[PDB]
Amino acid sequence: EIGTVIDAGDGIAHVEGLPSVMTQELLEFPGGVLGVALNLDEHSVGAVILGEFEKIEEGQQVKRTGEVLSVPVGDAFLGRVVNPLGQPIDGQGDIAAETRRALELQAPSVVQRQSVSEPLQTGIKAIDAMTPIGRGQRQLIIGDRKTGKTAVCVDTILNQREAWLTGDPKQQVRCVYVAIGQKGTTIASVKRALEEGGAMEYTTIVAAPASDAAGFKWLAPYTGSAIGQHWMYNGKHVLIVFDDLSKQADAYRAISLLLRRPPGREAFPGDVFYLHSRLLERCAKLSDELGGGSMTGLPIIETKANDISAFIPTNVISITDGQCFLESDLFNQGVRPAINVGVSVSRVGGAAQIKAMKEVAGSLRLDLSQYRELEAFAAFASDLDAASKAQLDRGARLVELLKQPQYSPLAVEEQVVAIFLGTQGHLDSVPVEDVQRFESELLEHVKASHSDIFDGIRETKKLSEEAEEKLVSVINEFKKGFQASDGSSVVV
Amino acid sequence: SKQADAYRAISLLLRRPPGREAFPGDVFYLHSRLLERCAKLSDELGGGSMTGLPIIETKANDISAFIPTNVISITDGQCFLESDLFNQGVRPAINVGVSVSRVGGAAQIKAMKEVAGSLRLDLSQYRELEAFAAFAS
Amino acid sequence: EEIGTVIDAGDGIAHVEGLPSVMTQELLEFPGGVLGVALNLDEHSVGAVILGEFEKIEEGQQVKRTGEVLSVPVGDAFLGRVVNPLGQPIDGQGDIAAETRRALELQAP
Amino acid sequence: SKQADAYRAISLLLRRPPGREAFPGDVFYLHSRLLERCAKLSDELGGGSMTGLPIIETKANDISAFIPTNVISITDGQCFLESDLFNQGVRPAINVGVSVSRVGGAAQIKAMKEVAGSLRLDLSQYRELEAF
Amino acid sequence: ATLRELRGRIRSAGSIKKITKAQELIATSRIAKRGLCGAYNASRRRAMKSATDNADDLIKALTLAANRERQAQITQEISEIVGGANALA
Amino acid sequence: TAGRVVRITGPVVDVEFPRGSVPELFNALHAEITFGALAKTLTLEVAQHLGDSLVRCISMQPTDGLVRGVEVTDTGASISVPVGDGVKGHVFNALGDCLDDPGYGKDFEHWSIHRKPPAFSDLEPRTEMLETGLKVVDLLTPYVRGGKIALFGGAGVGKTVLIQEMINRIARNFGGTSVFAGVGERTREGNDLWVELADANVLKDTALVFGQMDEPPGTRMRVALSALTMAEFFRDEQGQDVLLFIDNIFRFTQAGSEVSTLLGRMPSAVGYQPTLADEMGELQERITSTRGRSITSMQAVYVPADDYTDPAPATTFAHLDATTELSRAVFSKGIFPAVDPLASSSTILDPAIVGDEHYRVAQEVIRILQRYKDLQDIIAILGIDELSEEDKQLVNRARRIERFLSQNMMAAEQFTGQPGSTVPLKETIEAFDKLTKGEFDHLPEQAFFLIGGLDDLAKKAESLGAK
Amino acid sequence: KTAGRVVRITGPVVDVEFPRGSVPELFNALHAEITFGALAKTLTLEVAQHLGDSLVRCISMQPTDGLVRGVEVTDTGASISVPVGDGVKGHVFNALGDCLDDPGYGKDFEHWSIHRKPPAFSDLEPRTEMLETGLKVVDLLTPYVRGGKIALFGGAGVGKTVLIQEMINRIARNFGGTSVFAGVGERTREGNDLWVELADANVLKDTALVFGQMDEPPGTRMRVALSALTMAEFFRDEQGQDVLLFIDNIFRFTQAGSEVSTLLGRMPSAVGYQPTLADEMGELQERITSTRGRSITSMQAVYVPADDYTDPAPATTFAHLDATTELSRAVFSKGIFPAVDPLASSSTILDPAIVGDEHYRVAQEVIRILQRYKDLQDIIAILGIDELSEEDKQLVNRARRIERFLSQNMMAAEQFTGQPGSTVPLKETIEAFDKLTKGEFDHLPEQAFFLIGGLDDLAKKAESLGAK
Ligand SMILES: Nc1ncnc2c1ncn2[C@@H]1O[C@H](COP(=O)(O)OP(=O)(O)OP(=O)(O)O)[C@@H](O)[C@H]1O
Ligand SMILES: Nc1ncnc2c1ncn2[C@@H]1O[C@H](COP(=O)(O)OP(=O)(O)OP(=O)(O)O)[C@@H](O)[C@H]1O
Ligand SMILES: Nc1ncnc2c1ncn2[C@@H]1O[C@H](COP(=O)(O)OP(=O)(O)O)[C@@H](O)[C@H]1O
Ligand SMILES: [Mg+2]
Ligand SMILES: [Mg+2]
Ligand SMILES: [Mg+2]
Repeated sequence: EIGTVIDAGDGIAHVEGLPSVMTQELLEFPGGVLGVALNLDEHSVGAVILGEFEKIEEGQQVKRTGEVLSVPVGDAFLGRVVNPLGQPIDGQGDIAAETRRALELQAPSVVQRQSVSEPLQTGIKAIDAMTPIGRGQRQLIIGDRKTGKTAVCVDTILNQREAWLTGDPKQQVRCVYVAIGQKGTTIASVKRALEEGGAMEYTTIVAAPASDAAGFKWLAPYTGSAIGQHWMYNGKHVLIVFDDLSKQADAYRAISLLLRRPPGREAFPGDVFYLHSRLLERCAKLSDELGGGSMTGLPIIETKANDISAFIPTNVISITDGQCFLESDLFNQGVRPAINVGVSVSRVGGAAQIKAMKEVAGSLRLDLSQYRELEAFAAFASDLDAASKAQLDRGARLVELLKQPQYSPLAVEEQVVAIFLGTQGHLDSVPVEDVQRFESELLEHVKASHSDIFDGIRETKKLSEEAEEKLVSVINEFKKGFQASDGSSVVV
Repeated sequence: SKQADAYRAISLLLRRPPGREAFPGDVFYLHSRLLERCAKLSDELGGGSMTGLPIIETKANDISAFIPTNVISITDGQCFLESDLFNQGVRPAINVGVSVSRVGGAAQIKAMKEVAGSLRLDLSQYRELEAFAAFAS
Repeated sequence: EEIGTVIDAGDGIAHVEGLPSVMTQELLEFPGGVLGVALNLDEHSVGAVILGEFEKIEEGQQVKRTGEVLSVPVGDAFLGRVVNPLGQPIDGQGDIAAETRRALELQAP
Repeated sequence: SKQADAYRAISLLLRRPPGREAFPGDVFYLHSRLLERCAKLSDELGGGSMTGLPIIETKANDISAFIPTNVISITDGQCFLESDLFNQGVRPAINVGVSVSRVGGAAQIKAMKEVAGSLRLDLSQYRELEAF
Repeated sequence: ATLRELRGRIRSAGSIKKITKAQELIATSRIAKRGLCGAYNASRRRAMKSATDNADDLIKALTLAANRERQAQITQEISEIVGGANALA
Repeated sequence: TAGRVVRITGPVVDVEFPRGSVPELFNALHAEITFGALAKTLTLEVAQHLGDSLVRCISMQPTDGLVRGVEVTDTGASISVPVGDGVKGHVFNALGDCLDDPGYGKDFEHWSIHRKPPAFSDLEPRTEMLETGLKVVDLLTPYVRGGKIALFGGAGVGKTVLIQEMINRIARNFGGTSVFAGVGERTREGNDLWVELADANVLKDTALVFGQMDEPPGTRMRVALSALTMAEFFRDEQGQDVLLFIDNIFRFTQAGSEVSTLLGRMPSAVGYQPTLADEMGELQERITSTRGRSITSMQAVYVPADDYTDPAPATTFAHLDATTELSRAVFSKGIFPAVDPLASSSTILDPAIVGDEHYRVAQEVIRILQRYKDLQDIIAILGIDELSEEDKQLVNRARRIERFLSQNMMAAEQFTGQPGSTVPLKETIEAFDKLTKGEFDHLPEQAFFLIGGLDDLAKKAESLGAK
Repeated sequence: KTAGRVVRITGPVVDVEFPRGSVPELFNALHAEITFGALAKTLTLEVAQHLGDSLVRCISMQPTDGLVRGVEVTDTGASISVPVGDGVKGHVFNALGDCLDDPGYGKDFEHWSIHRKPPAFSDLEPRTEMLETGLKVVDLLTPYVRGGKIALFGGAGVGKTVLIQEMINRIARNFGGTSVFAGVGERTREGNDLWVELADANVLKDTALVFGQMDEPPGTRMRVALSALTMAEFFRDEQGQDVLLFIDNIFRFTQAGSEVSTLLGRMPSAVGYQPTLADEMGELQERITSTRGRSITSMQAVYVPADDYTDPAPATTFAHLDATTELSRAVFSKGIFPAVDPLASSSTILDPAIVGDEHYRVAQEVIRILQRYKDLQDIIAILGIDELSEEDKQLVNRARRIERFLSQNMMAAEQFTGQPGSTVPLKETIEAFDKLTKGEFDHLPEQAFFLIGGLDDLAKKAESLGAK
C-alpha cells in the first residue's frame, strides 16, 4: 500500500490512499522523512511531518511502516543526547538499543501501583523540608521566566550523584532531561552543567530545540517518558524533567490548528489537558509485583506575568501531585530558591521524607505561611505583643535558614540538622543577618568534630534521643565560640 | 438567566450566529417579549393586570454583564441584593442606595407614601455619615 | 470591452463574475456611477469593496472595467477645492482640471 | 483612528480573523505604509518633501492602547495633548513629559534652539516639582 | 484573574479614600477645637487631604484599567467563540 | 448488519451502518484494534446520528491503532454496569470491568448507565443535620443527611483531603452502603484510597468506580454515570441508606467540553459545550434522595483558576443543599480546612432546624468575619491603631475566630504529623459563642491555630504560657 | 509547457497553477510580470504551500497591485538567493539582494540561498565571556555576552533604536570583525540616518546594511531578516570573522509572518497570531547562534505591542536570548535613560562564577533594594515616604538615588541634548554602586545622580548643586 501526498505545507501533509493505515502510524515520505498520521477520514489522511518538511511535494509516494510511534530504549542511552525519535544528536555515534517501546502505552493501572514512600532528595532545603518529593510523584515547577526552575531541576539531577555512586539499583536514580523548544546553546549549557558535576554518567537528554518542527517539540516529552518507562518497568528508579511543557502545549496547538481541528480556550485544542494528563500519569510508583520501580516527574511550566490562571498552567497544576511556585518578587528579595511557601505544597506529604526530617519539619510549611500572614498583618503595627514578636523573629530566622545558593546541594542529614536548628529555637539568639553563616559553620563543625550524628541519621533515618542531646550540646558549645557580625553574644 | 442559557444552548445547537457571551442576536428580544406581557390593562379590557418579578443571578456582583444589562434595561425597577449586606446582618439584603422603582409613589398607599418620604433622605445621609461612627464627639 | 455581473452584494462588499482581465486593485464601475476596488481575485469571481453609495448595488448589475489601478486625479487644480476620497469635487464648484492620475499604492522613497 | 475603525469594519465584513482590540493584523501595515510616504526627498529627486500631521484620538489619555502605540512607533515623535491641562485652561494642552520631536532638533532656527533647549526639560521637571 | 485583582484594588482604594476623608474632617474639627501627620516628624488635615486626593487618582486609574480589561475580556471571548464557529463552518 | 469506521479524529469515531441497522443513540458498539502492541476492543458510545446511516461516537478507550473500515458490532444496548451487593468491596472502571479481580461480576445483573431522574412527585426535601465533628462545617455549613453536599475549591486547596476526612468521619460508622466515584482524578489517589479503605475494613461496604485523568474523555464522562447507576440500584432495589462520594465532578463537565467541538457543536462562553447545564442537570438530578430512600452525596467540585464565576461551578451551585467553598487565600494563610466561612452556605442553617442558639452563634461569627474582611485593607495600609477601639476589639476577635475555625483533621496527619481531633457540635457552639463575646481575647491568637475543642485550647494556651 | 499561470490573487498571496510534474518546490522563487505602466515590475513570489491539483500558494515579495489572473509564472528552480562575500560590506541591499546605493552591484558575487538549517547541536558551545559596553546599568545588572544573543525589549518610543545606535557606537566602532545591520519593518528615514551616520563614522566600510522597511509587503518584511542572517552566516562560516548582527525590529518579522498567515488561510492562534509563530521564531533565532570557534554577537530590538510584555511575540522571543534588556514606560516617564527596567532585565552570565563575587554581590544588593522600593511604592503613592519605618525610609532614599544613578548620558543621546556621552569602566561601576548600597552617598541630592558618568561626574554635579 502506497499513498500519494495530495498536499503539503507548514509541516503538515495530506496523503491519499493507505486505506489500512492505523491512527498515529509512522509514515515514510521520500528522502527519509517521517510523518505521524493524526487525522483519518475517507477523503485522505492528515500527517504531521517530524522533520525537514521542505522536501515534501505534491504527488510524492508515501509508504506505511505498519508500526505506531515507538522509540529505541536501553541502558545505552545514558550520557547521550537524542532527538524525540531517539536518534543521537551529540555526534558520538550509534546507540545500541536494548529494545523498542511504543510512545502510547497505557500508564500503570490503579492496582499496579503502591503508595509513594521513598524520598527523592533534591538537595534543596526548601523543597526537601516543605514540599518533599517522593519516588513516583509528579511535582510541578511552575513560575515566571528567570525564577530558577531549571536551576531547581538541574540541582535535583545533580544531587543523585552519590546515589548513583552507591551502585545499588534500589538507591540509584536514572535521569531523563527533556528540553522542548529551548535554544540549542541553552541545552548545551545544561549538558555542560551536568557534565562538570558528573551527572551525565546516569542522565539522558531528549532535545527538541526551537529549530525543530512542531512534531518533535510535541513528541519529545513522550520520547523521554518511554525511555524512562523502560527503566521503570525493570525495577529501576527514574527522575524525568520536562522543560517546559508549555512549549509542548504551544507546539501541539500549532499542529492542531494546521490540521484545522476546532480550537478552544486561547486557541488550544480541546484535548490539550488530555495530552498533559496522559503524559504525566505514566510517572508512577510501581507495585512490588511489577519490580517496584518508579518514575518521578518534574514538569516545568512558565507563567507570563505571574498569571497562574492561564489555561496550560491551570491544567498542569490540576494534574500533578503538588506544585512548587517560584516568584520573581521573592527571587529579587534574596529568597533563593524563590519558593512561595503559602501556595507551594506536596500532596505526598511526610511520606516522602525520612523520619528525622518529618520530625524536625513537621509544621514548617504551616509555620512559614502563618508567619507571612502575620508579617503582612503587622506591617505598620506601632506596638506588637510578645507572642507576635516571637513569631515574627522565628519566622524571619526560618526564612533566612531556607535560603540556599546554586549548585550547593546538602545531604539529607545536613538538611535535617539545619532544620533542627531552625525549628528548635537554637537560632533565636543568632542575629537574622548572621543566621546563614552560623548554619553553614555549624554544619562544618558537626562534619569535622561530631560526624557520628550525621552517620546515625543517614543510617537509621532517625534522630535518636542520645543523638539529639549530643547535637544540642554541640550547638551550645559552638555558640560559645561563634562570632556574630553585630558583636552580640549568641549564648543563651 | 437560566432561561437565557437554555435558549443559547438551543441556538448554538442550531448553528445560529453567536454574539457576545455566545448568546444569539435575539436573546434581548426573548426577554423583552416575555416581560412586556406583564401589563396593567385599561378598564375597557376588564382592568386586570399581571405583575412581573423576574429574578437574575449575577456572578461576582457584575450587573454590567449581558443578560443582567438587558433585563435591567427592560424592567421598570430593580432590587439589588448584595451578599456583603447579607453577611452584615441586613436581611433582606436589598441595597437601598442603588435599588430603584420607576413607578415610585404611584404604587404606594397614602399612609405609606407619607411615612416613607423621609426614609430615603435619612438612609442616604446615614450612608454618608457611616465613616464617622468612631468620632461621635 | 469587458463586462462582468454582480453575483451577490452585501454590507459594502460585492462579488462580480467575469472580467477575466481585471487587475488587482483595479477600479470597477457599477451602474449609477458607483465605484469599487477589486481586492480578491479568484478563478470564480472578484471581490470588490464598494466606495460610495453601496445601497445602489444589485445582483445582476453590469460591472465595467476602468483600466486604472486605484488611481486618483492629481494636479494644481486641487488647491482651494474640497473632494471626496475618489477626487470628485463635493463643494459644488464644477470640474477639476487634473494634470494626470496617480496610483494610491506607489512605494515610498 | 477613524480610518483604522473603517478598515476594521471592512476586514470584519470580509470575515478576516481579527487580533488585538478586534483590529486586523495589517492595520499597522495600513498606517505605516500611509505614513512612510511623507518623506524629505533627496536633492536628486528634486528636494521636495511632504510633512505628515496624523491625528489620533485616545480614550481617557490612554496612549498605551494598540493604535496609539502603532502610530507612535511609526511617526517621528508626538505632541500629546492631555485633557487635564486643556480643562484646567492651559491651551494648547501640550504634555511636556510625553511630547517629543525625534527629528525636530535639526529643523529649528538657531535662535529658537538657543532659547528653548533648556525650556523643554525645565518644564518637564517643573511638572514633577509642582506635583508636590 | 487580572480583572478580579483590579476590582479588589478598587474597593481597597475606595475604603482608603473614605477613611482618609473622615480623618481629614476630624482633623479639621480638632484644629477648630499617631503618625498620620504628613511631615511633622520629618498638618494631619493636609496629609489626609493629600491622601484622599491620591486615593481618588488611584481609584480613577484602577477603574480605567478595569474597564480596559473588561473590554479586552469581552473581545477575546468573542474572538474564541467566533473562531470555533468559523472552524465548524 | 455491522458498520465500519469511516473517520477517526482522536476520541471521536464516525461509523457507517447499513440502512435499517443504524444503532440507537447511546448504544455501545464494539470495534477491534489488532495491532500487536495495542490490541484491544474499543467501546464506542453512539453520540450523534449524522444521517446517511452515519453515526458519530465517543471512544471509551484510546483510538491509537484503529484502522478505517474495520468491523463495528452493535450491542443493541447502552453501556451497562454490574449491580448488586457483589459490587461492594471491589474496584471497577467506567465499563464495569473489575480491576482488583478481572472477570468478576460478569454474571451479576447489569444496569444501563443512562437513566431518568426520579419523578418530581417522589422527590421530597431533606432537612436533617449530619454531624461531622469539624468546627467550621458543623457551625457555618451544616451538612444534610440524605442531602447534596459539595466541596468547591481551586486546585490544591484541600478538596480530596476533606473528602477523605468525611469518609473517615461518616462512612466508617455508616450503617449502609457506600459508593466512591473517582472521576478523572489521579491514579495514585485512587490506589491510596483503595489501600486506606482496605486498612480500615470499610472497603467491604464500599464500591469503588475509577475513571482516571489519563483516560479518554468518554471514560471520564461515563464513569460518574456508572457509579451513580450502582448507587441508584442500592437506593431503589436494596432500599438501604447510601453514601455517594464523587471526586471530581467537574471532570465530567471538562470531558464533555473536550469532545464538544469534535462533535460539531459550536462553543459556548468560556469554551464550554452549549449543553453544559443540560448534562449537568441530568447527572445531578439523578443524584438525589427520594421519599423513603436516602442518598447522601458529597461531591468535590473543581473551580477553574480559583474563579467561582466560571460557568461550570456556577451551574453546579444550583444543584447542592450544602456547599463548602475552599478559598486560595484561606489556604495560603495556613488555615486548614481552608473553608471560606463567608462564601459557604447550608439550606438547613436557619433557626427552624439547627435551633436558635446555633443560628445566632453562626450569624454572629459570620458578621464578625465580614467586618474583619472589610477592615483588612485599612489595617494593611494605615495600620490597626487607626481603627476605633471597637474595631480593634472586633479585629482581634475575628483573628482568633478565624484561627479557631481551623482544625487538625485525621486525614491531614500525613501532612502535619499531628493526630486529628473531633469536636462535638454543642462544644463548638459554646466555644464560638464564648469567642464572639470576647471571653478569650487575652489568649494569643496562635493558641487557636490547628486545635480541637476548648480543652485543646487551654492546653495550647498553657503551652504558650497564656491562661 | 513548464510555466504556470496565476489563478488567485488575494493581496500579497498568489495562487499559481502549474502543469503536472512541474510544480515548484516549497520556498522556490517564481517570477511574474506586472505590465501596467505605473506599477510595472517583476514580482518575485516565494512558494509557501502546495495546495494540490498542481496548485501552489506563494507569497509576493513586492506589491501585487496590477497583477492579472492567468499571467505567466516562471519557476527559477531555486529559492531566493542573496549576494555574499566581502563585497557586500559598505553597501545597502534590500531583502532580495539588490543593491540600493549602486544598482547592479553584486550581481557577479556568489549567491547563497536565504533558507538554511541551523548549525548542528554538536557544533554549539555556550558562551560566557562578558562584553563591556560601558553603560552602568547594562554592565552591572545585565552584562552582555560576547558571541551571545542580546535583546532590547520595550514599547513604542522608549529608546530601542537609540540604544541600538549606542551599542553600535560602543561596540562596532572598536571592532576587528564584520557588522551586519538588518532593518526589519522600521522607519525608512531611520535607515537613511543610519546609512549616513555609519558613512560619517567610517564604520560603513566594515558594515553591510539590509533594509526591508515599513512600506514593504509582509513577505519582504519577513524575509529581509533571513537575507541579512544569510550574509552574517556567510561571514561567520566562510571568512572566520567575528560578526556583529544588529536587527531592528524582530517583532516586525513576527508581525509580517502573522499577516502572511492570515492571508494564507491558516487558522489563527491566540491574539490572532499565526499558529507557527514559535516555530518560525525558533528557526530564525537558532540560525543566529554562534558556533564553536566562530562568533556572532547579535543584538535585536523587540517591539512590545501596547506595552504588553505578555504578548505572544516577545513571550516567545524571550527564550532565545542570552541577555535581555527590557525598557519600561514607567522608567521612561521619569526621564531615566536608558529607560531600562532593572528588575525585569536579566542576563545569563550574572552569576558569581563568571563576573566574580563582588560584582554579583553588588548587583544582587541593588536588585534587592529596587525590589523593596517597588514593593513599598503602593503604600508610598498614597502616603508619601512619611509613614514608612526608619529602615524603609532610608532604603527608599537609597533606592531612588540608585535608580537615578543607573541612568547615563549616552553617546547616541548627544543629538537630543547636546551633552557628550560618558563611559564608565566596570570596576568603577561596581565601586560606585557598592558605595551607594552601603549608604555613603545618601547625603547628596537626588538630582546629583541624574544623567552622569562615574564618581568624578557625581562629585562635580554634587558641587554644582551646593553639596559635599
Ligand atoms: N538558588 C539560586 N541562587 C542564585 N541564583 C540562582 C538560583 N537559582 C537560579 N539562579 C540564577 O537565576 C537565573 C535563572 O536560572 P534558571 O535558568 O534556572 O531559571 P528559569 O526560570 O529556568 O529560566 P528561563 O525562563 O530562562 O528558562 C540564572 O542566573 C541562575 O543562575
Ligand atoms: N538617551 C536618551 N536621551 C534623550 N532622549 C532620548 C534617549 N533615548 C531616547 N530618547 C528620546 O526617545 C525617542 C524615542 O527613542 P527611540 O527611537 O530609540 O525609541 P524606540 O523604542 O526605538 O521607538 P519606536 O517604537 O518608535 O521605534 C528618541 O527620539 C528621543 O526623542
Ligand atoms: N487539614 C490539612 N492540613 C494540612 N495541609 C492540608 C490539609 N488539607 C489539605 N492540605 C494540603 O492541601 C494540598 C491539596 O490537597 P488535596 O485536597 O489532595 O488537593 P485538592 O484540594 O486539589 O483536592 C495538600 O498538598 C495538603 O498538603
Ligand atoms: Mg529554564
Ligand atoms: Mg484532589
Ligand atoms: Mg525605533
